[PDB]
Amino acid sequence: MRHYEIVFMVHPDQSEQVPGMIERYTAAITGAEGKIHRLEDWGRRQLAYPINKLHKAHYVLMNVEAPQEVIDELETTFRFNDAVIRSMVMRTKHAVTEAS
Amino acid sequence: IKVRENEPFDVALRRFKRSCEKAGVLAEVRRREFYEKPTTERKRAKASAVK
Amino acid sequence: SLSTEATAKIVSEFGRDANDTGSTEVQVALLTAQINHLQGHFAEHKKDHHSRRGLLRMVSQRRKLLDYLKRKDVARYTQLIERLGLRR
Amino acid sequence: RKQVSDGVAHIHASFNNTIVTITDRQGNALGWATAGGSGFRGSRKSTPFAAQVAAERCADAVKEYGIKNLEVMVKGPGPGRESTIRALNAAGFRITNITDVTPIPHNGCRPPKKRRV
Amino acid sequence: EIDYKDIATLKNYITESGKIVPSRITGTRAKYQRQLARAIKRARYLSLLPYTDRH
RNA sequence: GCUUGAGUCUCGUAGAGGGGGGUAGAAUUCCAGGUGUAGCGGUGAAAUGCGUAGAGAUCUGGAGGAAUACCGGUGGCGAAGGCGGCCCCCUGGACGAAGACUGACGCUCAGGUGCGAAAGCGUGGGGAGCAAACAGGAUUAGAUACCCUGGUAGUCCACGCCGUAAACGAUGUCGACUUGGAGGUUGUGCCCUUGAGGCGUGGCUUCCGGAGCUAACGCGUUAAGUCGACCGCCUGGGGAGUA
Repeated sequence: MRHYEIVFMVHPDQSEQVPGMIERYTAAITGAEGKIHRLEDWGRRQLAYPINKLHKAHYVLMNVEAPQEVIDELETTFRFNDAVIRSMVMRTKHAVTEAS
Repeated sequence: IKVRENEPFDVALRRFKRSCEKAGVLAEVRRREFYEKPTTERKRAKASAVK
Repeated sequence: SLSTEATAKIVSEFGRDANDTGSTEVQVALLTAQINHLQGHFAEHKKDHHSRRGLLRMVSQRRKLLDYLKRKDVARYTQLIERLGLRR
Repeated sequence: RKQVSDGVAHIHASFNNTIVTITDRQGNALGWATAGGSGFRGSRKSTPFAAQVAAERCADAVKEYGIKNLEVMVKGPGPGRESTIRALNAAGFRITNITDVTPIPHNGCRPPKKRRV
Repeated sequence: EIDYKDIATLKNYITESGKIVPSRITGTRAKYQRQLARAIKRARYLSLLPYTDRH
């Protein structure tokens, strides 16, 4: 059970489905007795460059400690889900809890 | 890159072009992939930068 | 390399006590543990020729220590290679 | 005709020729002029003079549109380009932006060998 | 430097056309120039910063 | 027996070390479409080439492949070959701090085995750019070249082969001792930090130089100095690294 920092953009037009998804994702973490340390919803933020053109998107910062298998199925969940564009999951850098 | 029109100007005189792209970066990418001449061109460039 | 809990378990099994972590049986058993784990790693990959060089250092070093312990105490040798299942 | 009143001057200076294309903000060309199409074929079509007369000649041939404002977009290196934008504010245009839009790869394609001259 | 989400800090250490500035200019000891650049690149993936100014 | 050699354990650090998988942004080419019109491209100059069947320029959408600007640095890592976007997974080594443990377990190494750029070969993919061969245009006395326009193998992937390079610090490996200076990079301790602190202690590395050595050039605590251990190799040029 190691640490991870997940961010992911969401299509703006499915922003209302954002907290639901968050819950499901967090639920999946608690399926493996891993804990979630911070969680931020950064709002519809303007993109520095267009992607499918699609400017301003909805960001979610996560920072979860978990075993690697639920992180892996969380990655495949981010693959198939058409809502989410650009996930990024990262390193341990042991558990953080702050803002930016 | 971009410079907006000023309210009272005749010549914009943008220096944006000079600080980056024109002189070196495009004249460098006109000619061959080596790996070899750059290692020695940089070797003698850093060996020339001496007092 | 190996887990801290794994290394602690092997030191506890093969040493006179814990903190006896440099004895010849202990070093041999730690090298053995890592050799087997990396058998699992190099069955896959197979072209990780750099990591394999580290592995052959482990094999050679285990061999040196078995030769030492063979020409110091042969009873410890036979008990050791009996317990680790090496020598074939 | 069609009375666009703002455009973009895409100047494409290369080492051998400068080619000036005045368009609108949508990107549809309204009229172009090259340095090689203004007399002086050859060693003389890559000079600042040839580029400025190319730009003078491209300022003509867009009189049918009433362009007063334009952005300038500059590609490539070349003996042109600098003189080129000068000719544009010698032709009554209000020059608004001057961007340099030279394509730079982020180490993409391999460039050609050449030139053991 | 260690962090990439602070794009105020990262935006100081970048030029007007999206390019990373050399440590020959900004001081920045080499360890933090390496963390810096790697954080700039993680931020450009997330579209927090731009890769260039002609997107 | 013993610990000053060698090794194990604890905690961290830096890193383009390796292998597998994914993704991102610029750019080149191609395809489809809009605008638009007489050239574009190229060169020392030209021509071949592309272009009123609408090129080049320009904007939109798509496909695909390869490489990964800036950071980038006589910077880093690796035994060497070599390794440069970002992220994950598996994995090798190095270095540092204090302490504990084993107790000479070490050094070198003929045969042997492994790894080994590039080009090349085999099977199966892929193929955007570049480009041996090749073709055309020039240049020229000639031009089987340099230059130009195209362009196939190849370069890219998987697995196997080859087994070499100016594979080079043209400097075998390991250990010990012998004046200095300026840097770089990565650890760390101490002390008003009361800066852009001070003072030390390691690892790797760059430049200059002292004694000494050297035919000289130069090397110079990372030795080509002063020694020890083991290995490899040399014995005039050619013929010939050939039969």
